[PDB]
Amino acid sequence: MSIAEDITQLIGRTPLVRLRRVTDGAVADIVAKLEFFNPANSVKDRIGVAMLQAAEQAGLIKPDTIILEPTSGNTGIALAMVCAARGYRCVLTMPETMSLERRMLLRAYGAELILTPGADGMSGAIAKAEELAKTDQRYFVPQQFENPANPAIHRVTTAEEVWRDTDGKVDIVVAGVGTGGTITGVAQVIKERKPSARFVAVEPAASPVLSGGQKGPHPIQGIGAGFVPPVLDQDLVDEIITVGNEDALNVARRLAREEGLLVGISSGAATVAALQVARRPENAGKLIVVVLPDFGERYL
Amino acid sequence: MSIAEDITQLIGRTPLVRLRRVTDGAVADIVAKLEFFNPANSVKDRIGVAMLQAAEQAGLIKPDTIILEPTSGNTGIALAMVCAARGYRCVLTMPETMSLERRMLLRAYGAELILTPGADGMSGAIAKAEELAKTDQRYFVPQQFENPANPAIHRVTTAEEVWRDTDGKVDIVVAGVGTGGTITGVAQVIKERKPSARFVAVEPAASPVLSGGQKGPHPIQGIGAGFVPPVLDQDLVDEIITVGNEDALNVARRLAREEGLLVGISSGAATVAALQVARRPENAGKLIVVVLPDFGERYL
Amino acid sequence: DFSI
Amino acid sequence: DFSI
Repeated sequence: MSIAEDITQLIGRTPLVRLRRVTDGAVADIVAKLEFFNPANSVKDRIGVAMLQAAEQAGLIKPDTIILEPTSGNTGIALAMVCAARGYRCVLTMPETMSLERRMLLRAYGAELILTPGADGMSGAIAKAEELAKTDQRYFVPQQFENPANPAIHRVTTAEEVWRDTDGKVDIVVAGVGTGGTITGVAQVIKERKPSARFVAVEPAASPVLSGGQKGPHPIQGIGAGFVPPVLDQDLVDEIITVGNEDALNVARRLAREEGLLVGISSGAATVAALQVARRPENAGKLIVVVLPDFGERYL
Repeated sequence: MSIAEDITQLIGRTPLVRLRRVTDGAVADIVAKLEFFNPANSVKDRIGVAMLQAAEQAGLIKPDTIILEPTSGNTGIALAMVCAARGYRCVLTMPETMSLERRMLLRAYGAELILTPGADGMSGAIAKAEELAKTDQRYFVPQQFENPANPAIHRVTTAEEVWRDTDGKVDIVVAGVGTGGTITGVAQVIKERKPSARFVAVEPAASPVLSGGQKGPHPIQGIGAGFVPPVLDQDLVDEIITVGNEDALNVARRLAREEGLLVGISSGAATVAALQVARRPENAGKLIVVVLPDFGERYL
Repeated sequence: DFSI
Repeated sequence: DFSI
């Protein structure tokens, strides 16, 4: 019998699809990894369960433990879903700038929300989470930007899925960097296994921190943290490509209309970059894997 | 290599998950088939591609063909997604009562919308579609309530997935009836293969047409068409269970909060019914498969 | 009305 | 601000 015991056993094992029309000028093959096939429609499902599994396996989860994380993105959604499956109490902090729709989605999974001053952005959500953790020892904070289970799950699952499904033929992996876990985990495994493989990090042109620029506001959700995440191994990254807001939005829209792939803005951004790499004649005949991190419907 | 050629090759093959907490009083095992794993998050992906494949295989699609269907539900979304992959022009009719969010989603896939008078409901959308088809021969109308490719794809895919994944142990299938394609296709295959298997149709208490009542307005989207759909084989159905609006909403919410399964109202309704069947002592030890037709996020 |  |  093939029956999952709970929804967390159905995380990962996402498929690859060849891009057919959003390929203008490509001389390389572009295939997309569809992370919206995860049960809560984003790549973060992988780390939501990984960081909690890791904590359980390390005996850090106690009878009175409350899961707590500062996040206005998919990590909150993933954690909320995994806590619902696990039967854990989930508390999330985020600026009151978060949409009402997103709040409703988190509450639907039974997460509890602590809204922080809109003007204070993420630092306010983080500060509140830091204080709550200090004053109450029941709180367990996954710390997605520093937790080693983040890149680790990507080594064990994401990287192997890419390796197997391409039968080892993968030449280049293109991925947007939020926590940096996806690209790091995949590089760690594939680059050791196939030293000729190359890895392209993607970030917003409006917030080109990995390139040496400064933090700025940008709409490409899931990427562009405005700092270099500890989890990222910048020495495995062979290239950074910046992507503008319009190009990201345009290509995201092209993916839905021309490929039937309704994906988020960050998927547009990663594909902008995969398209740019695919146009280089030295990459003729190569196989490029681009990670599409989430589903488009979330972005109404 | 395991790479789909287009997104339509990734439709179906949805997993089963055992229900653990939403099981009050059950003496039978309840496992849910998660149709939100489809690329546009509903069971309708199956028929969207099937009805178009059937039309292609029958030479009914011409160089100037425009796909046209009256639908304010998931069939419109599925067709829009499949037409985007196929490169087809897609025109949908629906009453102007359809949410702006739903309109945005259809337009995101490049569907074109013809809004009909709100007060005229679905009959207005149908009438418009009938007239458009008559006056312009470019239009191909799938006719989801009458198209034999609807139950056929469920025989070929859905039914076999249930058979294999339960290793033939499935005793009872519970499913909400919209077009009736899902339950018909599954019954046609499984009941012939295992004559002891039983099939439970689910409909809204507010619109108990299959039970002998009259059409009424109801919020359980995807089911309760207000008529007996030609595609449905009522002779394969062993029982009808009606479900009230509150119970459907309550159980849908319980699934998200207690199982981490963010599903639509009709999934709540089907589970209400699976729960009722699971409580009967004659069903002790039996394996019940309940179909969960779509994803909860669509219902903000 | 129905949404199918 | 960032949404991750």
